[PDB]
Amino acid sequence: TDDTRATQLLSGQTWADFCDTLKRSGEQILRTDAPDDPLTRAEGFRYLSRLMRIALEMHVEFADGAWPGFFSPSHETAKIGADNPDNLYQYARVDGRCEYRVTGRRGTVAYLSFGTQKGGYETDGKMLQTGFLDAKQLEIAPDGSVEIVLSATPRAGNWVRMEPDTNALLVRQTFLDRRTETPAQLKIERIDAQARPAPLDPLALQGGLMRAAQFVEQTSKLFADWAASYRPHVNALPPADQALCQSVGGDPNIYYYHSCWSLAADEALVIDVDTVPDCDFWNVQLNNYWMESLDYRHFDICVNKHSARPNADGGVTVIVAATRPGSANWLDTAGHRTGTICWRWVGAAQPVHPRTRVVKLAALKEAA
Amino acid sequence: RATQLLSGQTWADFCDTLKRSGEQILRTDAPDDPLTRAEGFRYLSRLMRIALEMHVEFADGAWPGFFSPSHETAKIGADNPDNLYQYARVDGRCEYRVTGRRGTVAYLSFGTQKGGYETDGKMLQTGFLDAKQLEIAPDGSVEIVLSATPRAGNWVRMEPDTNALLVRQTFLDRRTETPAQLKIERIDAQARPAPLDPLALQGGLMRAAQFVEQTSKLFADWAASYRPHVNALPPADQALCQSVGGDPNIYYYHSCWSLAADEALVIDVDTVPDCDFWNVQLNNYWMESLDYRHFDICVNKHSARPNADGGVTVIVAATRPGSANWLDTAGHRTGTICWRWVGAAQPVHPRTRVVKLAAL
Ligand code: NA
Ligand code: NA
Ligand code: NA
Repeated sequence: TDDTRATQLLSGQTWADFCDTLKRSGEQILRTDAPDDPLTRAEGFRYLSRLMRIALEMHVEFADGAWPGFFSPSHETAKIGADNPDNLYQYARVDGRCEYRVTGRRGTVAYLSFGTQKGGYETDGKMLQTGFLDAKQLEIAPDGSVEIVLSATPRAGNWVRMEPDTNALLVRQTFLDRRTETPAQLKIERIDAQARPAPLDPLALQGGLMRAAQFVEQTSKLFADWAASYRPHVNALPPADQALCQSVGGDPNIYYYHSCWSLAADEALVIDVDTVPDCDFWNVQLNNYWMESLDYRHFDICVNKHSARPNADGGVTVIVAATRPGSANWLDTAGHRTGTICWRWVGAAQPVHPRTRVVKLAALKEAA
Repeated sequence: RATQLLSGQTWADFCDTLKRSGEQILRTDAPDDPLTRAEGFRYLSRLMRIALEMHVEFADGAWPGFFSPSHETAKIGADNPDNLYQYARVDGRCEYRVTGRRGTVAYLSFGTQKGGYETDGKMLQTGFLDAKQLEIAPDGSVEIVLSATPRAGNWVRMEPDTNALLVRQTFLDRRTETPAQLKIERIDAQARPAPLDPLALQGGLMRAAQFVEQTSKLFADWAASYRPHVNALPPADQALCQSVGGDPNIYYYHSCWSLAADEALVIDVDTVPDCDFWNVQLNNYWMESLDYRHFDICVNKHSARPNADGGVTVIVAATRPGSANWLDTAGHRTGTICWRWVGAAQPVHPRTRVVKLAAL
């Protein structure tokens, strides 16, 4: 009951259960179907602590549907599910039975999308989408401001649909080049003026802590299941199950490729697309086994439409290796013997499927 | 080789140390009202978020970066709501440049510290520089050098044992003062960072866990020590406040408070001493400021309305008392309170009295 849940919180039982669920999440790192090289293993436990931090903002600090606020569910030091390094992610908990206004300045970032989601990794292992809005339907006011309404009730203007079970808004700002693009500056509020928040309720905290702990276990399990499923096509980059990518919170404009890779120090993975389709954005990123992008603050581990130089015939080649071969487009393996990799077409009517092959890195340096 | 980490033992010990920290909330010398109790467990989770940034994510002295060690949703040791705090891990054997825009915020201080709560329960200071001595370039930019080797210009001292830089930007008026925009880098830059070292993560996770346990224990020890003078506001032991990472320009008062719904705490200073800044804030028992995003729980030199004789009155109460300066108890029956004189040659000691809210 609710009485027991509140009693367990006040007594410290919930805190014990919270920490023990965190502890049990270590088994997702120790799984025998995951690589056990020291780097991957060490990064896996850091990954768990990173999921923790995200989980607590998600389910404890920014979980009041009467008082929504944005936080970042993936960024430079906390990462989930092939986090797009070219994205500013913003997430707010909402209540699908209420109505919300998202306001602020549009900025100059060219790609901007708004998804409402329900469930959650901690609940159903999913982030099923309930509504969506991007530039195709967005109306920008003359003054450069943004006015967006989230509601289960149809509204005029920039309306993003919710269902009663909707519980999150996930914003993607996708940068061609963060140095020259300005992010949209968005705030979220409840439409009807809210009285000051009530004091922290033991029952609500009991639920937030357990959801946070279960988020760590389920999210790590979810994407570890994905990474292990890629082993049969290691070092290739086949198209992903698109409906599955959407069901875990993907953006419906995006066509995904996910795989795992494995390279010795003297090997390189050569990725080729013969043509580049008409699209709004594309990129490819290198990840560790836990599907965290590698550390793009310090390594070149993502190449996109803005930074990838095409070949003479219009194709694009991208090389995964320990050092750059000549002036080719390059993904730095950054000390990793193995990891995962993600390619995105955004807004492509006809995706073009990359081919891959493994060669000796010396063969590319001599030839280039 | 990091045997404990690679096997999962460190992760288990990390979680089990976190679990035992719940005893700092359940201590019988701490209040057991449900609000204080529930906030205590959220507080532990907030401490863990700070601890992981401090000891896991931003703990490489070769690749320093600022993060916030107290903000709107994670708070330590009577966090000043009028502060923008920034913290970076550094290595006292190396040299660092802090650059960026000075902005117009009048109070800006830089402290270098050693040890840490997770280690000795302390944050002893090793160097200090504030805005009064700083030299700003023509383009409004500022350059500050941290080093154990004496330097000309804007030099902040370090010792070999120095491991942290703590920046305070203290705002009189956030509407008219602009924050400094600062970044930190190591001067003798080397090759791109190495991949994660399992040994360093092994140490970082255990320090993060011990940070949660020692930090909550430390300030719960402080809060319980105030019980003999509940609802008074005596001067604190200043050297003790400095030893846990205080700013040496600051004279602190710490206490606990306890009020029924129909009671108010009336605080008075007969005069306001000449100073650069002063404020008073209302906290919960865990010495987190109350939620100033939605409640008026801090009054400072710029926003306090004075009395006619130049003195100031501040009232802690559940409902607004007339037009007096007000600290909102925000549903709390008990908590802690902190008063600051910053840069006052002669502190003036507030007096307190408990009255029925009807009298105001
Ligand atoms: Na992703
Ligand atoms: Na403080
Ligand atoms: Na602040």
